[PDB]
Amino acid sequence: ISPELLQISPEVQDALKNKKPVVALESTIISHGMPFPQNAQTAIEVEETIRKQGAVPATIAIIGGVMKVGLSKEEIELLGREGHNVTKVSRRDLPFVVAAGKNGATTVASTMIIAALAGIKVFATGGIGGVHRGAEHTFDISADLQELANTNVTVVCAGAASILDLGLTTEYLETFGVPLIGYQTKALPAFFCRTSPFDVSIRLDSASEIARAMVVKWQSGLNGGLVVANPIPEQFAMPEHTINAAIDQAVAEAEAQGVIGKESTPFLLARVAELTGGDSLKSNIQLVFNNAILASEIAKEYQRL
Amino acid sequence: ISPELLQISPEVQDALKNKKPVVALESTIISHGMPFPQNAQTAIEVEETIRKQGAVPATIAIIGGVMKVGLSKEEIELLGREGHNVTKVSRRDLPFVVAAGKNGATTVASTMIIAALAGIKVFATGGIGGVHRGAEHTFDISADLQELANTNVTVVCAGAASILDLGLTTEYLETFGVPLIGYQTKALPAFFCRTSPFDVSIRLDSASEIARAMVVKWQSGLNGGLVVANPIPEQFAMPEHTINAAIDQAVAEAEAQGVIGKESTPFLLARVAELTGGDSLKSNIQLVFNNAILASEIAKEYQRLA
Amino acid sequence: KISPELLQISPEVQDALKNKKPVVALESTIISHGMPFPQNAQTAIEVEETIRKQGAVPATIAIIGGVMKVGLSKEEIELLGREGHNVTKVSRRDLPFVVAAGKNGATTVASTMIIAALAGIKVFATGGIGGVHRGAEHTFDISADLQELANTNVTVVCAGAASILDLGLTTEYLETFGVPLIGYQTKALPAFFCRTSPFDVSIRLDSASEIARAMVVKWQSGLNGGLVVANPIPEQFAMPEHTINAAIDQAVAEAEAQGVIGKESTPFLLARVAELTGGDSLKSNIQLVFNNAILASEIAKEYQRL
Ligand SMILES: O=c1[nH]cc([C@@H]2O[C@H](COP(=O)(O)O)[C@@H](O)[C@H]2O)c(=O)[nH]1
Ligand SMILES: O=c1[nH]cc([C@@H]2O[C@H](COP(=O)(O)O)[C@@H](O)[C@H]2O)c(=O)[nH]1
Ligand SMILES: O=c1[nH]cc([C@@H]2O[C@H](COP(=O)(O)O)[C@@H](O)[C@H]2O)c(=O)[nH]1
Ligand SMILES: [Mn+2]
Ligand SMILES: [Mn+2]
Ligand SMILES: [Mn+2]
Repeated sequence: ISPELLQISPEVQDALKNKKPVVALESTIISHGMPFPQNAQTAIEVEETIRKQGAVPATIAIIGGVMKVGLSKEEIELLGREGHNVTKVSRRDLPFVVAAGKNGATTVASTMIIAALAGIKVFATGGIGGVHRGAEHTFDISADLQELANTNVTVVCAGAASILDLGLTTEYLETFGVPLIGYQTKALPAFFCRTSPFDVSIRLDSASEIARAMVVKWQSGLNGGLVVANPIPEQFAMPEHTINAAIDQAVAEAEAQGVIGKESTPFLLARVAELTGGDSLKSNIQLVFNNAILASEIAKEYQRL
Repeated sequence: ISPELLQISPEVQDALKNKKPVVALESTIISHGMPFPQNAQTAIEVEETIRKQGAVPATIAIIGGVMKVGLSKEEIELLGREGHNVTKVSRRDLPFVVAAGKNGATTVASTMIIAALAGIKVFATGGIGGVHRGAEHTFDISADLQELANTNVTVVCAGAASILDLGLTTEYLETFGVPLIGYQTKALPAFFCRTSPFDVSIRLDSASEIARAMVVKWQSGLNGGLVVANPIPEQFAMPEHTINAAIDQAVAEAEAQGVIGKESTPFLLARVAELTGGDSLKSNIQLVFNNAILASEIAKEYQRLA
Repeated sequence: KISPELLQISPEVQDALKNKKPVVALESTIISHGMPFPQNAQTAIEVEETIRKQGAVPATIAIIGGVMKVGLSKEEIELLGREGHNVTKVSRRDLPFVVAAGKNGATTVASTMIIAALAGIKVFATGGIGGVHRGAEHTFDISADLQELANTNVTVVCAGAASILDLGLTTEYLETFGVPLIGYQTKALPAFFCRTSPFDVSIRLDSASEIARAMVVKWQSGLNGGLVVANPIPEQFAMPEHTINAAIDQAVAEAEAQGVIGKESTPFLLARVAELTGGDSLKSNIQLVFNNAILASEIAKEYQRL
């Protein structure tokens, strides 16, 4: 509530009061999900994509201890340039970055929280956190899934990469009552891959259906979010053997180097990019754009209802 | 909630207005838990069982996109005849069946949600969903358990069959703060069987004690449901070895055949029925009636206090 | 507005809350099931006095004759101590039944957090929290304490937990559920008898003041749930690493061999470790409790200030 705690930029506030569609964006993908310059370049361009769809982007982050909804170009570039030097902020991290007046890059979890505080129901990203490979033994399970269990926001992603255990993730989502919606797909998108061995909970072929389902869900009091898994355009999909070989190697190296906890995902994405000579990153960028277009349509349709 | 979203039948409305005890019933048991004709026959008979006990049944389902509390005989017959062609609806499914104007059969989870929307505190079923065998590696855990964790409804069941991992299920219920009440039993009733190797969290010998505990729990702000595990009547209990052999075989076949997700429980129950020559189904019917009788008493004692 | 039949706050605690004086909650399972008599009672009363010396008001919580009591008389503390295992161990799933049945009960970290929250007390000192058990990846044995920390707004000051638990899995679980794990002046998670474990808290904070500010921001931002503050035992009282880990490993092996499960696990393990260390582990436990009460008092002061 307090302006000391939370600030929405004039553009976003205008859109909100005047009821234009707003699409939220996270910052961990910037600071920890991609290298500089590509991170900031992509963040700025995803905002522009949203605007060209006739919606209003709101990139969320913690700036100087303030939860910020909508960011300046300079702030986005700050997060990008600072990179790993900025705190990665999940639900358990959030109060401390705010209290200490520091900068932080918000994960899907923290971005969902802040968007919900701002009354934004639609959030685009590249991929969600989830159940990690070996989590049956390690218990390494993203707080993103608990946020999806509880917070009312639709998250548009490409599913997630096979760095995660996608099967266990689909089971987990069912247990916690979270819809996993395939956009024009029955198969659950694998991020770099358009398909995977696993299926979504329901296939929906239009943004309008998704928006209507959101309305029914929250009107009926079923709190929690919705995952929309949107397959990467075929043109930008990684070759399967290449990408799965790269992922399997990165996971092995992560194990050997003792990479654990919040350091896992940043480490893995960076290493896969390295092993594919940048191709995986270019794919990530395209899937982010695609997700922002779909998210724009969902937000439009939702505002209309 | 909009009339379009949620409709409570006049009988149930009057019952709630007039402070008469009401017992919710689910619909997944009808469409996916039992074959036709037995499915609709049982659903109608369980309603009558509740009325004979002096309570008012409310069967819950989604009909033409509307969440319905209390159903016509024709709607129940529909759910029974259509069977698997009706969508099985858990928490993650509910919004879409409603939005798309379709019919759906609600699981313990969805039925709890809807019952709670209507102010109904007592729900009779056959067996609850739970932790599946192998869940330590598959993560297959019923959304029913999360609903029990969070939604204010007492669910009367026979425990659950050993198609599930009952040990893991008892641990899960404890972690999530959910009472597992044995009605006149310390051993946890294993559906077809009156006992199992596992324990309920507390034994209570009267519906009155159960109702008192419900009132205290919710007046203390401890949100979430309660499981009442009620052993199948002695006449209908199945001999351990035959039934467990059938269950173990059905589980092994489901694993070999790659049966997963929401298809698992229906597959397992149908197969155990096939392997037992229909006996397991006859027992399932009887434990459902028994649960409706007890649930009727719990509802009566609960309404007495509230 | 909870009924006085269910919940009673002692006049001293009521006055403290009304006068904005810092209050520090204390649990009772540690008394009945966590320590032997007389040591359990003596420690409970002494820790109250510690808190008084630090300028705060202690509130020990328990269920007495069916009433959730916030603040306890010396006699009630002595009763719980003397009765020991005859007093019911009360977690979230137990709570409604001991209250409804008018019985005595000793409240775990989970129940104590619940009642503290009902009273509006934000700071709770204890010895160690429940958590993920060794083998929980197979057994699913995970303390309801962790779900209470996920959801209920109370800071719990502890020594971490002993290696009877799986501390690694516990740190993962806390992350998934959004619960801050604060090391007090330490990055490494304290292991109860041990100052340091081969694990890292989520954040190190060096002062009560920082902790209180974080509490304020967390709850004003609407992130409901608790915070764990893991405070290393003073060096003077720490147990020798090899001796204590040998004792713990033996106790765990014996518990598994004897089929000790569920709510009986932790009390059995702590008792056995105390036996195997000839009482030294208990003396350590007592000292870490006192240390935690001191830090908790400072956090309570700073919180009330803010
Ligand atoms: O392909 C990606 N997946 C996930 C992330 C980020 O990592 C977070 C998950 O991290 P963890 O589960 O450690 O909290 C996501 O919410 C998102 O911010 C990312 O940058 N790129
Ligand atoms: O003996 C039975 N157990 C469970 C069911 C149904 O199956 C649901 C659990 O399915 P799932 O875990 O797949 O959501 C229960 O809530 C109930 O509706 C049933 O029909 N028969
Ligand atoms: O060193 C200890 N750890 C934990 C306990 C008690 O055990 C409870 C956890 O037991 P369970 O997980 O079985 O609910 C804690 O909340 C606390 O009351 C204790 O006495 N001593
Ligand atoms: Mn993780
Ligand atoms: Mn399942
Ligand atoms: Mn346990």
